Amino acid sequence: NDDDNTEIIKSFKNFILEFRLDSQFIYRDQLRNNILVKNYSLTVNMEHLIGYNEDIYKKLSDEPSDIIPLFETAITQVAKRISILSRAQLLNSLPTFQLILNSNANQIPLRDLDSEHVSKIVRLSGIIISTSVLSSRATYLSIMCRNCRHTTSITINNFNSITGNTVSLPRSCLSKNCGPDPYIIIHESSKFIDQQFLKLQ
Amino acid sequence: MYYGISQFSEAYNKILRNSSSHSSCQLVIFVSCLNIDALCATKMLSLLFKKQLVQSQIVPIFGYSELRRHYSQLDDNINSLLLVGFGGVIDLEAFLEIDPQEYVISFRRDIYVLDAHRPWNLDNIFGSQIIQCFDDGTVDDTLGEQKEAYYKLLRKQRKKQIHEYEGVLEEYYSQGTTVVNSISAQIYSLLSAIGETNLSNLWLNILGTTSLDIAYAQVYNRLYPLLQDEVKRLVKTPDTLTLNIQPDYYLFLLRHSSLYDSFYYSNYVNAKLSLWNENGKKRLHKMFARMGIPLSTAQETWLYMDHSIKRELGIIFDKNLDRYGLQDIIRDGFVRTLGYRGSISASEFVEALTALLEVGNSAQKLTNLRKRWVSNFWLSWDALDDRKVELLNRGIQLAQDLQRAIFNTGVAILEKKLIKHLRIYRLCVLQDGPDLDLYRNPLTLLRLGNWLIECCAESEDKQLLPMVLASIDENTDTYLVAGLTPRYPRGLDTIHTKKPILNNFSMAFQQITAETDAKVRIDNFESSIIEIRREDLSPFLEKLTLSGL
Amino acid sequence: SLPAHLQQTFSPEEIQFIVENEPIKIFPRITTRQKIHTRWQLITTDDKALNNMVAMRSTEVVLWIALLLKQQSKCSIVAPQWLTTKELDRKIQYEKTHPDRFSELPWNWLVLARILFNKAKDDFHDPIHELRGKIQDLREIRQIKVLKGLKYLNESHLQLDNLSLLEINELRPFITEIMDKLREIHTASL
Amino acid sequence: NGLDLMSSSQQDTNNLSHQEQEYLKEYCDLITDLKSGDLVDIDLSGSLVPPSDVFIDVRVLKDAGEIQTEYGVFNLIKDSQFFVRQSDVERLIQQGYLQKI
Amino acid sequence: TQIYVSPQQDFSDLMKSWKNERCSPELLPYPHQLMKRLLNRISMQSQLIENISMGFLDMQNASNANPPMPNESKLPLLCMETELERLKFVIRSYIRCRLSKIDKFSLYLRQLNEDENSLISLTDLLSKDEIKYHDTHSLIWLKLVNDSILKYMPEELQAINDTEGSVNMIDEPDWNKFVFIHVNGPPDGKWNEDPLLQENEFGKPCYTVTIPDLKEEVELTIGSIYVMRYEVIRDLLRDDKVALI
Ligand SMILES: [Zn+2]
Repeated sequence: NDDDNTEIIKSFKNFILEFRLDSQFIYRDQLRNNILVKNYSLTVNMEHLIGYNEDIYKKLSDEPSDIIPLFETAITQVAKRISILSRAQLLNSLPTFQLILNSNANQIPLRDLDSEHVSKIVRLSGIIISTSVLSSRATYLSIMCRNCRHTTSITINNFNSITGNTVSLPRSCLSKNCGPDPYIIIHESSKFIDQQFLKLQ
Repeated sequence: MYYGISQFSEAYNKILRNSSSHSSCQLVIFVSCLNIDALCATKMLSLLFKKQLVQSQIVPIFGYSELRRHYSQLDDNINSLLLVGFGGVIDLEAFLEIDPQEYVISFRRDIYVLDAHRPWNLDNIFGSQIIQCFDDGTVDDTLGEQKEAYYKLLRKQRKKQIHEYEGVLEEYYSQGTTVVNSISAQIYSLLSAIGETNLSNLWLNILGTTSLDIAYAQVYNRLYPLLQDEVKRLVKTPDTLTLNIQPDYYLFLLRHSSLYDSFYYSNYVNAKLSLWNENGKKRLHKMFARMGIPLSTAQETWLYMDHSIKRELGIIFDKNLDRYGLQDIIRDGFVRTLGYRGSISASEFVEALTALLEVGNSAQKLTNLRKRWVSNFWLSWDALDDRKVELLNRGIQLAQDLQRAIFNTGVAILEKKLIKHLRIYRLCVLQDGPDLDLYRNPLTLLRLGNWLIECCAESEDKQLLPMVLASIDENTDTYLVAGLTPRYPRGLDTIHTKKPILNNFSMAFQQITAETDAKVRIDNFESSIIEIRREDLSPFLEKLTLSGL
Repeated sequence: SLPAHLQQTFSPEEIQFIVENEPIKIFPRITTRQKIHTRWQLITTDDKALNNMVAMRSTEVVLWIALLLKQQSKCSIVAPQWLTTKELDRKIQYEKTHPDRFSELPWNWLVLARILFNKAKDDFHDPIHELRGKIQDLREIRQIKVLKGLKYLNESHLQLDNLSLLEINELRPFITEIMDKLREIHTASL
Repeated sequence: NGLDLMSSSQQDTNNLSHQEQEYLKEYCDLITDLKSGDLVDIDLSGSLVPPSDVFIDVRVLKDAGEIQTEYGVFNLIKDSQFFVRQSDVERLIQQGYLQKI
Repeated sequence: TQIYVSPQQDFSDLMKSWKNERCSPELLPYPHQLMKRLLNRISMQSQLIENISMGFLDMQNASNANPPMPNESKLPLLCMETELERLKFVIRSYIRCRLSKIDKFSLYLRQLNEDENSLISLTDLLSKDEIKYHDTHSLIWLKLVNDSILKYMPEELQAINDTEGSVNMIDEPDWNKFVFIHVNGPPDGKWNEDPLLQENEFGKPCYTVTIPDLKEEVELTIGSIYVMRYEVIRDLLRDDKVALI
């Protein structure tokens, strides 16, 4: 189970560290310039990914929502590798890097979307009619108990691939005779990101 | 023959002995513009002479007037001249008023002419020492009889010998113009004999040999096995170079456009299925439905098209294409891969090169057009190197646009039935229409004519007649007329291929011009393309009808 | 020369020239040992090596002469010792294990590398891409160390023991101007 | 080269004051005199980019006739490519007659 | 210099002087003898190459004869001519840099030259052609400024060499500019006979300099690159103890 995830992360790390045309490793310099300006994000062109290897593109096209977090954590692993000195052993305030994709595939009209486009990567065009106000989303939650009263941390990603995707509270305590879910949320010492809604016509 | 294939190296050595200098340019090359084979040969020679640090200059020319003017411009310091892609069919000494005694000292200069056209000037062979050429293996065997007559022609009953010599000379002449070998092939044979072959040379030779697939398929089939054997003789790290023999098809930019557009714009499938009317489109949709590829899937780019059907395309074609007579589309081609940039094929490369030649960037505007053509040739030459790909993507998109325009004009011609069928030859004139300004290019006109010839040949008619095509340019008020030979269907056996169809249009044009005072201008290197006046076309045509072809 | 502000610092072309004005080893393909022929008789290089030469032997010539002979088939440039994987491994281990010292490395660093990878491509025993990647990793490590060390800029002096030519050149104007500003601020304050 | 390049930069140079124009002429005189001393064998107003290669490809930019060089002659046909020595065409390149160094 | 070990030594001295002058904020003296040798060397080398080229040309053009062998013939003359071009480029850059520097500091050097108490003379710093350049350029610029602007101001401030009032007009060089140095040590192979160098822990011979403004002492060891101001480093640079990068 975990071995396949490590293999995929290693494959993406090899791709990002190895991709060079002529005499430049473009993605590594892109990471350097992004980190220097406090823009923890990376842009992947799909044609380069296809040309490097086809199996990774096939896997990304098959199950995008599962695969993407592995890539977006390989990116932050490589960034911490090529930006921070170990010094024979801190701040480490580097969140998970955002992945941005570009492609040149055929466009699909809005009315042509049907049941066969579920959980697939699509490209389309439209007009923006309204923008919602921004809201907060938790990423690293500090969870505290009441009876046994210990500390725990929950790491949650933004991709779901399903309706639920949510581990609300673990059943039973971590090992006396506590309740089913005797936990609360410590709002301080927590990390939050921003989300927005849009309407397309 | 003057220079046999085995003697090439010797001549090459002479060039060094006459051109290797420290601070003097002693070699000048004239190339046949608007020709892919000439460009390939020029690139190979340029690399060769850059290897040994021999200083040189490259000068493209368009017409015989430019050739004569530039030859007049030259100085006596230039010991060696190269004339690649033309000059075989005429006697240069008469054209260039070359005095052998002015250039005797012997070998004051050297002029190496290297051309492919099989019929040429026999006096240029057997008369003059100063002019010298590289034979492809034709004089040694075919010309065994004509040389005796020429040597003998160089007591009252001796007139029989003179009559026989004149008859032999006439029989040797009155032959249509043809091409039987490749300049790039000859240069690569020389390189193989010398010992400087490599992958760049092989790629250029492949381009030069595959540029003839459209018109000289017999020559292409004769030359293919040598290329196959030579490429046999010679982890995806970012610096691998792969040259492989992968199956390919007679399709228009298959790996850069959608499969649907490829099947739609492929000339052979167009001819075989009559795509200009609605029944062709119905049969194409039948093809797709029976193969099983979804239409919306087949209308996607080749990069993003489904991997499973990409893998199974060969089997799908092999199982589906037999019913409808398209099984001749499958062939074997060369694929070049370098790094992570992708894969390309020789056919796509030559299509991109031709399109970039076509589109890029009275007497005064004619000169401006010829200068723009020279600049386009230079741009196409610069696009050859692997360090530039924005000069090849543009060529590919221009090829797509030009093929679209050609298809749009051809369907209109076919539906309006402007093809007039005479007793001897078919005639078609483009009096009016859209985008007529594009057809001022001879290669664009030849592409249009090739498509029309394919469409006419893929019919039930049992008459092989030459086709005459004309255009208009309103600024000049002249007709650009090109003569075209008939072609056999590509799916035919070699038994009925004793000799390629000859072209008598140049002979007919020159005879009519020599007997009437028409205001024409025959200066193109291709002798079957002339410029005629709008007012003078019709009587001229009548003469062509009433003259012996 | 003036050309705007190009009188204060060296251009990269001048750096390449001054680096390529250095000796190097060569394995010749031909021989021109004197018949016991035209004398080389240069004015800024020992002609004894060029004149007294014989094929398949080691000798030292200036870099540009080696490049000129490499343009022809008369040369085979011998790679230096520090252009190999087994030395670069211990080098990168040295920088990683020492988070304060710049590693010992010739001041022609990155420049001989660029030139050799540009011209002498086929004479390397190790694959080119791996060496280029290792060099890139060293460049990244030294860049990180330089950024870490620049955080303090005293007004009196500063020390940089093992910086190459290009690293010094690309940093000279900023450091020079900042230090000059600080110095003049202190001088005006007293 | 101290010639002010009136054949090619502003054309009339009339935006300069007359005093500035005579100052320019005096400075051109000084430039001409400077290389007339003990440095006569060095082109001081030549290129300042260090020489890096001996042979380069050169593409013609403007049409002319034929120009003599040492031991040879170059005919400047419009849109032609030369494979010549670098240090023989620097004067032409500075004047703008050649392109694609 | 008094004698040559080898022409390569002259080449090295020329390059070192060029590098020193390029980054120096002050106009340094003039090495007459080095260029005196170099110009004669260039002249004789050019004469030799032209002579051999003309001889081969006459041999090749008197009759057909035998063309010269490409081996050991083209490559040598190619090497001589490219080396001569490189040397000419270096000398040209050096001379043009000196011209720019004397352009900037014309008034200051003219002011110091007329001072009798100053031990430095303009003759040592400037070549004769540079003297002519300085004087003629100064006269022409003075004529221009007098005709254009100075004709209209009153007598109180017509002089452009005024050093009174609010702001002075003479530009002294910035002796406190920060420069990059490499401690070359003693030019001798013994590198241990100088009366200035001392030692620290683990040996490490070094020179001790002081900054009067900061009342500090700085240790400068052999083989370490330093970024240090210029005012106190003039002596070490002059004695070829350190080399500017
Ligand atoms: Zn508990």
